[PDB]
Amino acid sequence: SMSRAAQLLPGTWQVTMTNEDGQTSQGQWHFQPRSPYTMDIVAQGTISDGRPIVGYGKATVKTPDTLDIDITYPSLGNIKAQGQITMDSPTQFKWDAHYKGDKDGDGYISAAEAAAQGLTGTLQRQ
Ligand SMILES: CC1=N/C(=C\c2cc(F)c(O)c(F)c2)C(=O)N1C
Ligand SMILES: [Ca+2]
Repeated sequence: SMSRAAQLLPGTWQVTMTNEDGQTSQGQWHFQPRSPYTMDIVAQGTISDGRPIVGYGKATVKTPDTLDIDITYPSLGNIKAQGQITMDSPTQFKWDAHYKGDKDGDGYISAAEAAAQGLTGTLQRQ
């Protein structure tokens, strides 16, 4: 069924990521249900350069195993990440996405900031 993956989400997940620059991150995603198919997300964590992660976004069912994710990170100059989480097990999801925007928060979009940058990761049920 289309909501089988969504039904697992409500609550807190441990999240680890890797970006295209070679950095890693650790933190949490918290899902708040808004319907059988949609969730609100808040995000916290730290990048391997020490920078804090603060974000909020939304999840929407796409297939029985996947959900579309859009997250904005105020702690990272309001960069926008868009991607999909794919169910791997009842307690694990895989993350594949890309982001762009004023990551360094200086108010100007540099070349590194102008195009999409890859983001991969894993979510583990806590
Ligand atoms: C661990 C974690 N990293 C997140 C985002 C994130 C991680 C990164 F390594 C980035 O370069 C970046 F632009 C965003 C997130 O929301 N969580 C929970
Ligand atoms: Ca910038």
